[PDB]
Amino acid sequence: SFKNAPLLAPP
Amino acid sequence: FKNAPLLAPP
Amino acid sequence: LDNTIEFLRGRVYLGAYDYTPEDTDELVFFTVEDAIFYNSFHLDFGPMNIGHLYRFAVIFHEILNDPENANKAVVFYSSASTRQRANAACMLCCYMILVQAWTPHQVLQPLAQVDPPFMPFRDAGYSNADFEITIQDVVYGVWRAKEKGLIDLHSFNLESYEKYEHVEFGDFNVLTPDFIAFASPQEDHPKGYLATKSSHLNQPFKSVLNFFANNNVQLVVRLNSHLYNKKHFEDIGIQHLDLIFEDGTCPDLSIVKNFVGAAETIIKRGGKIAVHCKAGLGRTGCLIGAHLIYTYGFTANECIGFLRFIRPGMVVGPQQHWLYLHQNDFREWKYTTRISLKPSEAIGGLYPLISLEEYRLQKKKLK
Amino acid sequence: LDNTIEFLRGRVYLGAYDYTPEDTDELVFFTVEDAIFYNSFHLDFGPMNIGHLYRFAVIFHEILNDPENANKAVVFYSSASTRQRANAACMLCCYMILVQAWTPHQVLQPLAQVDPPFMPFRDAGYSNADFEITIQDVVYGVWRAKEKGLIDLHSFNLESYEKYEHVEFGDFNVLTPDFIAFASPQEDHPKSHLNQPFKSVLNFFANNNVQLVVRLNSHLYNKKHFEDIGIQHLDLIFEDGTCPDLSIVKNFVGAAETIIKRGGKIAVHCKAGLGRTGCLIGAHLIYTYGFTANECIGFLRFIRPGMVVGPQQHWLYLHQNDFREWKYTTRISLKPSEAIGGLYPLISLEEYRLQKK
Ligand SMILES: [Zn+2]
Ligand SMILES: [Zn+2]
Repeated sequence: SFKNAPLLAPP
Repeated sequence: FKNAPLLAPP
Repeated sequence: LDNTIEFLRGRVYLGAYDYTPEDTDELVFFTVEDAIFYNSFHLDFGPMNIGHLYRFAVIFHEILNDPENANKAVVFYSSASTRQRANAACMLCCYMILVQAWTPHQVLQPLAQVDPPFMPFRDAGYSNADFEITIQDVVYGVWRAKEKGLIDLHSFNLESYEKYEHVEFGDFNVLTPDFIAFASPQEDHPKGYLATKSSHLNQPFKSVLNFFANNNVQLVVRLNSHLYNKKHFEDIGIQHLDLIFEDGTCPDLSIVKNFVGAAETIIKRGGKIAVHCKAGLGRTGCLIGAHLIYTYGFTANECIGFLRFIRPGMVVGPQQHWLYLHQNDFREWKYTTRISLKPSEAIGGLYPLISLEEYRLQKKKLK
Repeated sequence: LDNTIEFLRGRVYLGAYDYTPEDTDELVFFTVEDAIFYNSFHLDFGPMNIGHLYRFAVIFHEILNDPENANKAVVFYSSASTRQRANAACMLCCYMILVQAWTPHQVLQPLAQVDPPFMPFRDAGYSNADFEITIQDVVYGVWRAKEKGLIDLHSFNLESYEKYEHVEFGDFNVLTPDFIAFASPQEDHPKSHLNQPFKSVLNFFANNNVQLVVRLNSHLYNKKHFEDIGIQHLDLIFEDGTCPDLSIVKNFVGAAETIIKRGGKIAVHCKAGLGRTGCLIGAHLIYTYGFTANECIGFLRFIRPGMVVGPQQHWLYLHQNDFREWKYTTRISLKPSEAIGGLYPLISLEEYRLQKK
C-alpha cells in the first residue's frame, strides 16, 4: 500500500 | 514546618 | 483560518470547528469524526488505532489527489471537543510519522502550546483516571515501533486487522512479529472422556485456533482463570502455559521474569507468543509491555501508546503506574539477567530469566 | 463547587475562577497569583519553582491555621487561563508530595481528565516549542528527587535560594548535594577588578566545598580566579544551543564521579547555566538516579527554571537509556585522563577489562 501517497515532506 | 496541618492522602 | 494549526504552509492544516466549513477557491475541508469512530470501552476516548489511521490515509490521499484540490490547502478538522481534537491531531501526526517519514519533533512542533490544549489520553478501566499519556508519548512510541520494524503501514492488511478484532472472530490483534494479544476463548468443555470426533467449540475459538495454526504461534500464555480446556491448543502442537494473576492487579516481578524468559525462548526458536487474560488488555499488556521495554527500550508511556495504537485499551488502571515505575528494571535485565540454561517447571520447561551469578553457576557441576 | 477540583473532601479544593469568590461559613478562598509569580525567560510560563512552593506552603499553612477557618474547607484558586491553572495545580501537587508525603498517583488522580486541560509546560528558548512536559512528569520528578534525598524542605534556605538566583549575586542554584548550575562569570581581566557577582560566586564556592568548575561556553573570564581558591577548572566547551557529543558526556560523568567520590561539589556553567549545563547535569542525574528524561527536566526546572533548551530536550529524551545503562556498559577508568585534568573518565567495559587483568 501507499504508492498512492503524495509527497508531504516536513518543512 | 513546625505546626504544619495534617492533610493525609485520602 | 484562525482556529487552525499549520502543518505544511499552504498545504496541510488542522482545524477545529463546531460547524461544517464550506470549501473555498483555496481551501478544501474534511473530517472523519462522523465516519471513523473510536469504540470506547469505558471512558477512554482514543487515540485512534492503526486501522483507523489506514482508513484516514486513504481518505486524505483521495482528497490530495483530486485535481480540483491541486491548488488548495487541505484542512483536516474535528469538532471543538478537546477529546476529538486530540484524536484528530494524534492521527494526523501518526500519518506523518508512518506515511511521510516525519520525525517526532517535526510532527510535534505544530501541536505544542495550542490553546485550548488537547485532552490527554486515559485508560479503559473503571477507576478514576490517575495516569495520562500525551500525543508526544504516542508519537514517540509509534515512531520507535516503526524504527524497530514492528509497524509497517505499507504491508498492513486492513481487512485482517478489522476482522479479527471482532468478538465473533476471536478478539485478537497481532501486536508485533513476535506477539499476539487476545481475549480468553470460552467454551463449555464436556467433563468426561468422549470418543466423538465432533467439535463443541464456538466460532471465535475455531477462528483463533485456525489463525494460530497458520501464523506460527508456538506458545499460548494464559493469565486469567480457566474458561476453556488447554487441550485444544495442545491438540495442534501449541505449548500452553498458565502465568495467572488476579484481574486488575499488577504481576509480581517473578511472574514478569518468567514471562520474559519464556517469550525469549520462543522468539529464539522463531515462533510467536499469544497472550491472553480475560479481555486481552490489562494483565496481557503488563507482560507484553515489559518485554517490549526489555527488548526495544520504549519508555513506559511510549509502550502504552504503541500498544493502544494497535489494540485500544491495553494496560489498565494501576498497571500504568506499575509499568512506569518498573521500566528501568525491565531495561536493567538485559545486563543483569540471562536466559536460564536449566528449564523451570514454573514455565513448562521453558527457560526463565536468572541472575548473572546463577548463570555462571549453571555452567558448572556443583560439588 | 463549579470549576472546582476536590483534593481532600471538605478540606482542600482547587478552583479556577475569572471572578473573585466570596468566603462563606463553610469555605475560605485564596489565590497567590498576586504574590507568587513565575519570571518568564521567553514563552515558558512554569512550573513554579521550589522557592515559590515554599512560600505557597507558608501561605497555605497560615490560612489553614487561622482559627476562623477551623471548620471550613480551603479553596486554593487561580484565574481561568490554562497556564495559570497548570501552575496552581502543579504547585498544589508539589506541596502534597513534599510536605504531606503523598505519592504521585495520589496527587494526580484529582487532576486527570479535567476539562479544559492544563497547558503542558514548554522550554525557555526562542524556537517554537516542540517538546512538552506535563504535571505528571514534574510530580514524578520531584517525588523521585525527594525519595533520593535531593530535595529536603526541612533544611531548605529560602533566603539563600532567592538571593543567589539574582544576576547581581551570580545567577546560580545549588541543584543537589553534588551540583551547582550557574551562569558564566564575566570580567575584564587586567592586561581589584572583579565585579560583585563574580566575588559572590567565588565566596560561595569557597564556603560550600566546590572542588571542580566545569566551563561549557566560550571564555568570558580568566580561570585563574577559581584556581586561586584551590578549585580545579575544566573546559568541556560545546557550542551554544547544541547537544554535547557523547564523548564529552562520558568525560563529564567521570570527572563528576571522581569529585563526588572525594565528597566535593561540581559547579557547571555555560552562558546562562540552563541549556548546555542541563544536558550534562541531566545526563549525570539519569545515570545516577534513574529519572526519566521528562522527570529530569521537570526536577531541574523545579530548582532552576529554564534548564534544558530546545533540541536538547529531545536529545536528553533520546539518550536517556544510554545514560541509565552506562552503569552496566561503562566503568570509571583506572587511569587518569589529561582531557579532564587528571580526573578519571568513563570508559567502555572492554577497556576497563584490559586495565584490570
Ligand atoms: Zn473443549
Ligand atoms: Zn581577573
